[PDB]
Amino acid sequence: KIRTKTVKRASRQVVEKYYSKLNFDFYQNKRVVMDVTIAESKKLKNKIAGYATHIMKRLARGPVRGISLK
Amino acid sequence: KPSRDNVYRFFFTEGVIACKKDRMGTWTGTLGGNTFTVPCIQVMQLMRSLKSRNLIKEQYAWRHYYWTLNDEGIAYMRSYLHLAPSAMPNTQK
Amino acid sequence: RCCVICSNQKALIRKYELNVCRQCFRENAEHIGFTKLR
Amino acid sequence: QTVRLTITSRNAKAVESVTSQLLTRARDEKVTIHGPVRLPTRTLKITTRKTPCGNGTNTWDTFELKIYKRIIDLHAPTEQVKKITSFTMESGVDVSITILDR
Amino acid sequence: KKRMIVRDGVFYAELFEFLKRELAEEGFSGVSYHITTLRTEIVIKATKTREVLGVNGRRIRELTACIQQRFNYKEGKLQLYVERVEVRGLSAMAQVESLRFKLLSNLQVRRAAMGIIRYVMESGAKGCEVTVGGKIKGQRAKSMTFRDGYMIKSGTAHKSFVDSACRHCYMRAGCIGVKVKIMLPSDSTGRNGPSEPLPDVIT
RNA sequence: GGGAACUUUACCAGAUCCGGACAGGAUGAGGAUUGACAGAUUGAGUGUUCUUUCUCGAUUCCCUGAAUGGUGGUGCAUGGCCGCUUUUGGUCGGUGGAGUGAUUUGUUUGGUUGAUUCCGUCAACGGACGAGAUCCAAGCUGCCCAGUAGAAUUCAGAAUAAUUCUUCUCUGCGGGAUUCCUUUGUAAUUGCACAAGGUGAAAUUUUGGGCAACAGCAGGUCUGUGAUGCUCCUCAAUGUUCUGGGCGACACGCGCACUACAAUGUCAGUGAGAACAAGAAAAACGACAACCUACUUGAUCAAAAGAGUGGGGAAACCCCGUCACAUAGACUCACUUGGGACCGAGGAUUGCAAUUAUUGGUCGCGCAACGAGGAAUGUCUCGUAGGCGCAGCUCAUCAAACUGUGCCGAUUACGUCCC
Repeated sequence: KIRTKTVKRASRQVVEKYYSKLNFDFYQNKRVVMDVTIAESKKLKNKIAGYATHIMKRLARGPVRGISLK
Repeated sequence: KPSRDNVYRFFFTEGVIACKKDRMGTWTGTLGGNTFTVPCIQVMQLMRSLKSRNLIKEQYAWRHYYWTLNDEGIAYMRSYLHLAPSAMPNTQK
Repeated sequence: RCCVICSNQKALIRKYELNVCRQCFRENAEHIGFTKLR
Repeated sequence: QTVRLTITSRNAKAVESVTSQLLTRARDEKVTIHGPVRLPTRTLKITTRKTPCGNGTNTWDTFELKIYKRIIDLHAPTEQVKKITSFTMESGVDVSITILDR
Repeated sequence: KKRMIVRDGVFYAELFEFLKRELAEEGFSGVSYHITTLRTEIVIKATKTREVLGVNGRRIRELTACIQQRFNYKEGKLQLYVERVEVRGLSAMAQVESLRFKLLSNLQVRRAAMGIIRYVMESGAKGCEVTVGGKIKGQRAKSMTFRDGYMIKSGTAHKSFVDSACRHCYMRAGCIGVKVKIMLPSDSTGRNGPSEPLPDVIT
C-alpha cells in the first residue's frame, strides 16, 4: 500500500526513460516493465507497474518530479 | 606379542592408518593377503607407546583416529621390521 | 547407544532416520543437506 | 526388457539437470523413451531446541530436506542403456539406475 | 530412498570435518563431491595447493588411502584432486586460517584483521566483517568487530552472498575466537542478478 | 530435548583396573611378567586375592620424573552456541554546518503507513544497516505426466475382460496481486494515502512462518563435543568398569508451576449400528533374518497372547474419535446404570534382571475427594478459540510431555489507551 523508495525511484527512471508506457492500463504498462526491467522478483514489477501508471496518469494532470524531455 | 609386529608392518603398503575408537575388539587391516583382525583397545595401547616418540602424525575426527608416520617413523618402522627399502608412500609416486 | 561424534550417550540423540548426529549437535554437524526453512 | 529410471537426489538443478537434459541423449536419438512425471516430493523434518543449555525462550528449529524422485521409462535397447546412461556426464549427487521388470 | 541421502549427508559431513583438521595453513576452502561408478574421487578445493600434493606423493595420497581405509572402499576406487581457488581473497574459510595463523604469530588484533580487510576488499570483495572475541587484553570478555564496504544480514538472501567461517584460536590463558564473513562480488558468482533491491532498467 | 532403574549416573555402599606414553636408572638361571583349574578368599563357578603346581613367549612389572584421564570446580577467566533487552522500528558513519566542549545537525514540524514507510518541508548533502524485499509452506491456475495416481465407455457374465482419456491425484518451472477501475466518497488544487464498494480463489504487508541491525545483560551452558585457561584428583582414583547392589521417584494430605480426568439428560452414561481424514514412519555388519503391516489359523470356547504364510527400501495401503442413529435400545430428582483412586487375587507380554515396567487382561474395591469453583490469574479475532483424534520424537519396555498433520467449529470487539 505504501511503496518503498526502491519502487518509487526505479519507477521514476522508467517513466523518465519510457513513453512506451502510456495507457492507464496496469496490464499493458506492466508487460512493458518486466521485459525492460530486471527486479528479479514479481512483486517489485507488480508494485512498479502499479506506481508507473500512477505517474503517467498524473502527468496528464500537470508536471511531476523527474520532468519529461518535453 | 607378535601381534604388534604386523600392525607395525601394516603401515607399509598402506601408509596412513585409520581406526575408529571403541573400547572393544575391532580391526580394519592386515589386508593384502590375510585381511584379519586384532582388537582396537590393544591397537591404541601400541600407538601411544611410541607416539611419545615423534614417529607418528596425529589426526582425529569424530570417533576415528588417523595415523600417518613421520619420516623418523618411516625409518624406524623399516628397521624394526629389519626390512628397509623405505615406506611405500615415497617408493613410487 | 553411544553416538557418532562424541562419547556422549547423552544429549539424547535422534534415532530419527538412523542418522545419529547429536553428539556434536546436528547444529554444529551439518552440510547433511538440511535447511533452515520454516 | 523395458527399463526404468529412478533419479533420487536433493540438490537444485540436478534432478532436473539430468532427466530433462540428459535423456535427450536417448530421447531424440535411436531409443524410444516413455516419460512419466517425477513421483511426489518428500521432506525429512527434524526439530531440535536451539539451546545447547537449559535456558530458553522455549525455541525450536525445524530442519528439512527435499528428496526428488523421477521415474522415466523405456522400451528395450540392448547394451544401449549401458551406453545411454554413460553418454552424459553432467551432475552431482544424482542417481544411476539399473532396473528390469515385466 | 530416504536413507541413501542421509548416508551421503553423514558421509559428506565426515569429509569436511576431517580435512579442516588436517588441511590447514594449506588454505582449505572446502570440498565438492560426486561419484558414479567405482570412482569416489572427491575433489578438494584449496588455496595453497603444493602442500596438498607434496614433494613426492604423500599428502594427497596420505589423505587418499585413509579415506579408502575409513569408508572401506576396496583399494583403488578413490582418486583425489585439488582445485586452485581463484582469487584467494573471496573465500572466508581460506582466510580464517589466515587469521588463526596470524594471531598464533603473536600479532596484535587490530593490525591482524584490518590487513585481511584490505586483502579481501582488495580482491574484489564487496564488503567484509571481521570479529575477534576472546580474552584479548585480559580480564575483559572483550569483543571487537572490524567492518568494511557493505553487507546484508537479513533475509535468507544473505546465505547466497554470505559465505563465512567461525573458528577458534587456542591461545595461552584461554581461547580467542575468530570469525570472518566477506562478500561475493555479486558479479560472476551466483549473479542471479542477485541482491533483490537492485533492479535494473534496460535503456 | 528428564519417559529411565542395572546401563546411561554424575550421588551412595564396596570391589576391579592402568588407561602408567616416553627413558635419563639398583636383582635379566627356575625372569620384576601376562593369564589361569581346583581349593579356600570374597557378594560373586570373577580369580582380585591365599595355597598348588604350570601358562608365561617381556610390550609388561619395580624405582624416579613426566603424565594422561574426568559429568572436578570457576559461565565471575573464555570460545561457540542460546535466551533476553525488543514485536517494536530502530541504528551508524564520511565531508559540511552550529558549539571552548561533552555533544549536535543529518535522523524534523506537519500528513500518512505495521514500518526512520512515504510525500512535503528542510544546514545539510550524499551513503551503510534494520524495515521492506529475497526466501519456505498454504490457497485459484498454466505446461509436462503417470504401470508405485484414477476416472469414461462399450462387450459379455454373476445380483430383478477390450478400449480411449486427464475431471479427480503426481510435480519442476511458470501465471495470478497490483492499490487496478468506481464512488464528484474521507481527506485534499500538489502529495502520500484511507474507506465503503467492484472484479477474483485470493483484497491490503493474500495467508502462516523463516530471517533480522546496532549496542548490551557478569542472563544459561566448563552435563553436547581432543572447545578451551587455571588447579583439585592420579592407582586400596573424583579415571574406567555391558562391575555388583541402592538412589535419583521416598510420604508431614506440607506450599507452588504446567498438564490429563471430569461431575450432564446439550452424547448423558453404555450397547449396537452408519459414514469418512492427513501430514509420518518402517531395515542390520566384516555373521549363515533381528522393521513394520495386511490374511488366516490360535477358536468346540475368554481378553491381550502364541505361531505360520504374504510384499514393502516406501504413492503397502484409507475404515481414529468429535459426529451421524431415533435404532421406538437401557437407564432414570441421584454421589447415581456419572470419578476411575486406592485395593488384594490370577494371567499374557518386551528382556540379563521387573520385586506393582505396561495392559481391549480379566474382576473384587466404589462408601476416595468430588457436586461450576475465594481473592487472584491465563491467550488469540477466522478455519481462529474450543472440542476431537492421529502419527513422530525417547523406544527392548512405557505419553497425562513436546513436535506436526488432519476432522468439528464457535459467540466479541473490526475498538481505546483506562489498566
